[PDB]
Amino acid sequence: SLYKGYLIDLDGTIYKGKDRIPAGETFVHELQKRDIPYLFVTNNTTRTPESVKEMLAQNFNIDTPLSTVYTATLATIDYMNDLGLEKTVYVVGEAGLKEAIKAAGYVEDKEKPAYVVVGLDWQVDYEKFATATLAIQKGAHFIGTNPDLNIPTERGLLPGAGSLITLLEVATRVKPVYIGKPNAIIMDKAVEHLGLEREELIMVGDNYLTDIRAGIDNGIPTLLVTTGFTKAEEVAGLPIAPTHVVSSLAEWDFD
Ligand SMILES: [Mg+2]
Repeated sequence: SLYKGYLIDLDGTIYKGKDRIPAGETFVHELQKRDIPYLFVTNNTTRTPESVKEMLAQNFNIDTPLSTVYTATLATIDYMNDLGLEKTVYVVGEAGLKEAIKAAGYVEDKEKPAYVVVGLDWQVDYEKFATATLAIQKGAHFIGTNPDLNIPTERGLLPGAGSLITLLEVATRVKPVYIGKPNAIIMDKAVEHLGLEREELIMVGDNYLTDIRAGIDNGIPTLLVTTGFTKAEEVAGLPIAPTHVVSSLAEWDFD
């Protein structure tokens, strides 16, 4: 076990949509049995950290602490607090995202906010986009929670946060600061959470462009499970290959 810590993706890796992935569950159990420090890191902001925990326990037999569920939302609020601009903001996204933003020191300002935070909003519409545009044009710090252009639902690959964010980008001509995988911002705060050296850490995911590249671009060993986005047929043909590749997490052990 050259790896002391584990950064784990959720959708497509530990489970698939509303479906189970028994192996992924067993994998988490081993990590728990074996006393190994792990951290779940997801880009999805439409579900709060505590809501994840709930889902995991009631749907995928995983009983995990709250501190082990790192969402792109946490990394975004951390970032905002780090930058320290005045605490005014305009948000496009789901209630959870907004609830936390204001739960921190940020009050909503529709005209001249210091920050404009954009995440996936299942009910985004024109008015919200126009409000966001004007705010960003007037100089607000444009933040995109996660780059994902698509989000898999039990309905297909619908528009993800990235697409909504891109619309505001080409409408304000202002490039946003992406928080989620595979950006350094969330990964730094994640490596910091486990407080372990990237050398002895490994990121596990099903998506090359987000999970895998999250390690490559940030110097962190990677494990790719072709149970989700990146299909096995394409494992050979990727830019920088993943440290380890596997068709199922049941092919991983001690050393
Ligand atoms: Mg995924």
